[PDB]
Amino acid sequence: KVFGRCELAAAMKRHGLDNYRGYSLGNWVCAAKFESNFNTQATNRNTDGSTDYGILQINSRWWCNDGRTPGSRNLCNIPCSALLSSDITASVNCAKKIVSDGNGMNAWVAWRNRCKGTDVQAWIRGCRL
Ligand SMILES: [Cl-]
Ligand SMILES: [Cl-]
Ligand SMILES: [Cl-]
Ligand SMILES: [Cl-]
Ligand SMILES: [Cl-]
Ligand SMILES: [Cl-]
Ligand SMILES: [Cl-]
Ligand SMILES: [Cl-]
Ligand SMILES: [Cl-]
Ligand SMILES: [Cl-]
Ligand SMILES: [Cl-]
Ligand SMILES: [Cl-]
Ligand SMILES: [Cl-]
Ligand SMILES: [Cl-]
Ligand SMILES: [Cl-]
Ligand SMILES: [Cl-]
Ligand SMILES: [Cl-]
Ligand SMILES: [Cl-]
Ligand SMILES: [Cl-]
Ligand SMILES: [Cl-]
Ligand SMILES: [Cl-]
Ligand code: NA
Ligand code: NA
Ligand code: NA
Ligand code: NA
Ligand code: NA
Ligand SMILES: [Ru+3]
Ligand SMILES: [Ru+3]
Ligand SMILES: [Ru+3]
Repeated sequence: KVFGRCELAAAMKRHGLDNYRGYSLGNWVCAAKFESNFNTQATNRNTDGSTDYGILQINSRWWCNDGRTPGSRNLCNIPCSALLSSDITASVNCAKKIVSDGNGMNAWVAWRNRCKGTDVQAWIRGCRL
């Protein structure tokens, strides 16, 4: 599923991401925009052999099991394919663990390079939240 911008904002808010670990909703929408273009099915291989999965591009190196990332962790205790669902629940719950690990949203490279320090509220413009 490719979410709309306000559609994704509403789902992220329902799941408690607005201000989670101090990150306003626009930060999360911006991260999803540049990580996956809001496409729940997005997958991208990393040079180390891990893969990033779903709307928030969660990395099998640490967070989910894909069976093909030797030596990796599965700290969200989930198959990576569950992060590709049209239901964002699993991705949000895992993202909450990631953002709580000490480095905040810097875990998301596209957030650091394209969202951090910008007018992220623009990503929720017009949305009835
Ligand atoms: Cl579409
Ligand atoms: Cl659409
Ligand atoms: Cl479309
Ligand atoms: Cl959109
Ligand atoms: Cl719409
Ligand atoms: Cl629209
Ligand atoms: Cl659009
Ligand atoms: Cl459309
Ligand atoms: Cl939209
Ligand atoms: Cl958009
Ligand atoms: Cl757009
Ligand atoms: Cl929308
Ligand atoms: Cl929802
Ligand atoms: Cl909640
Ligand atoms: Cl909340
Ligand atoms: Cl915001
Ligand atoms: Cl892409
Ligand atoms: Cl990740
Ligand atoms: Cl497996
Ligand atoms: Cl593995
Ligand atoms: Cl932080
Ligand atoms: Na919220
Ligand atoms: Na906040
Ligand atoms: Na990522
Ligand atoms: Na893994
Ligand atoms: Na619009
Ligand atoms: Ru469409
Ligand atoms: Ru829309
Ligand atoms: Ru759009």
